[PDB]
Amino acid sequence: PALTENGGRVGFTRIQLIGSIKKFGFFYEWTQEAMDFDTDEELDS
Amino acid sequence: PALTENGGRRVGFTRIQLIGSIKKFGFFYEWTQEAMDFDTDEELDS
Repeated sequence: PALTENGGRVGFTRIQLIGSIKKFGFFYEWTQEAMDFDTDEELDS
Repeated sequence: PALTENGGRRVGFTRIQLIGSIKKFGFFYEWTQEAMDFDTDEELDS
């Protein structure tokens, strides 16, 4: 920018960042008989 | 019955109806005056 003896007649910008959230999971089943007649006690643990 | 270790699926119950009835019954008899006055017995009415 070279300004002369006289004056007389830049920019700025911003950017946008986008994120997302997702869902996850899992689950399992068991029966009483499986726990009841099983050799190991802390199988639940 | 046979409950497998899975389970999931039964019995029912019923009742029956009894009906009676009321039936009318009766009879009657008649007599004349002369029957009472001119009878050999005087206690026929009784």
